[PDB]
Amino acid sequence: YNKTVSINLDSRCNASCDHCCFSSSPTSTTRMEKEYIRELVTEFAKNKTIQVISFTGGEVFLDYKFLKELMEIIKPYEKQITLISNGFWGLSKKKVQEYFHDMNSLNVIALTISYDEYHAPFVKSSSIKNILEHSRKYPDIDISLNMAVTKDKMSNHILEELGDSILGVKITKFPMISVGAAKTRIKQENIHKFYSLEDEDSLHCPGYDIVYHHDGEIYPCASPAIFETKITLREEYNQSFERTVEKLNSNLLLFILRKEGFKWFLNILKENNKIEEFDIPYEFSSICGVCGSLFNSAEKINYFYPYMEKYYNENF
Amino acid sequence: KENRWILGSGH
Ligand SMILES: Nc1ncnc2c1ncn2[C@@H]1O[C@H](CSCC[C@H](N)C(=O)O)[C@@H](O)[C@H]1O
Ligand code: SF4
Ligand code: SF4
Repeated sequence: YNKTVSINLDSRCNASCDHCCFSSSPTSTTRMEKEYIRELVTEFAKNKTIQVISFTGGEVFLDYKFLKELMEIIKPYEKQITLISNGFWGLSKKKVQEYFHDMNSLNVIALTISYDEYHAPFVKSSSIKNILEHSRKYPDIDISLNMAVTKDKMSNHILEELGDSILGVKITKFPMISVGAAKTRIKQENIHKFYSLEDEDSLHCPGYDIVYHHDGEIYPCASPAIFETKITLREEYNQSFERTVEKLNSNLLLFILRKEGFKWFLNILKENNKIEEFDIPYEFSSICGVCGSLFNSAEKINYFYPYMEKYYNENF
Repeated sequence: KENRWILGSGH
C-alpha cells in the first residue's frame, strides 16, 4: 500500500451539499497548516516508492494558487497526480483552458468531476459541460463524472441536461454513506440498501489506500465512512511515510479485517449480544457502512482488543 | 471503488 498517497487539502468548499461526508461549506475551518502540507507534498515527491499523489477536500480548486504551487513541487520528481472537483471553475471557458493547460503540463493523469442534484444548487450545469467538452482536447487525462444519488434524487435530469458533453466520459452513480451531512439532512428511507447483516460473506474491504486527512489524522482508505472511525495511522506530528506504511502493515485490526472480513467482527458482536448496544444498522448502502458502525468510537475498537489478542497468539 | 471514493482515479 505504498505506491499511492492522498492529501485532503481543506474542509472549506464553495458548496454546502446536503450529503457531504465532511459537512464542507464556505465556513468550514478544519484543515492542516499550509506549510505542513508543503512539507508532506515535498516528502511524497522525494519518496522513491510513491507513484501517484491525489488531492481532495473540500474543494481543491478553491485556492488554486496553492494547488498549483503543490503540483509544481512534485513536477521535478515526475510523480503522477489525480484531482477531484465540483467544477465550480468551469463557468469560464478561458479559466477551463488555463486549468487544463496546467494539469497537462503538471502530470495530472485523472480528473474526477462530481455533479448531481446535491451539487446542482451550487454549480451550474453549463460549468460542468465546459469542463467535460474541453477535456476532449486532453485525451491523456482520464475524465470521470461521479454522481451521488438517493431514491428521491436519482440525477436522471442532470444527465439529460448535460447533453452531448458527457459523451466518452465514465459516469458512476453511487449511493450515500450515512456520515456527515447525510446523517441528518437526508431521510434514511431515501438511502439505497443493498446489503444486510446476514450476507456477511460479501462484506470484504476492497483494499487500503493511505489518506492524510484535513483533521490532521491518517486513514487507511478514502471511503467517506472511514473519517467517522477512530482508526488512525498517526502517532506523532512529524511522521514519515515509511512509518505510516509500517503502521498500516502492522495494524492488527486492519490485518484481521483484510484476512477475515467484517464477519469476524460481526460474529463477535452477535455472540456477545452487542449488535443493539453498538447501534449496528441492519441494512446498508455499501460494505463501508458496516466499517463505520463497527469502529466509530474508541469503546468499539477497544472492545475487540482481547479477541484480536487471542487471534494473534493462535495464528502467527 | 470504495477505497478511493473521495479521490480522482485513472481508468
Ligand atoms: N455521504 C457521502 N456518501 C457518498 N459519497 C459522498 C458523500 N459525501 C461526499 N461524497 C462524494 O465524495 C466525493 C468527493 S467530496 C470532495 C471533492 C469535491 N468537493 C467533490 O465534490 O467532488 C464527491 O464525489 C462527493 O459527492
Ligand atoms: S460533496 Fe464536494 S462540493 Fe459538495 S460540499 Fe462536500 S466537498 Fe463541497
Ligand atoms: S471504510 Fe472500511 S471497508 Fe470501506 S474502504 Fe475503508 S477500510 Fe475498506
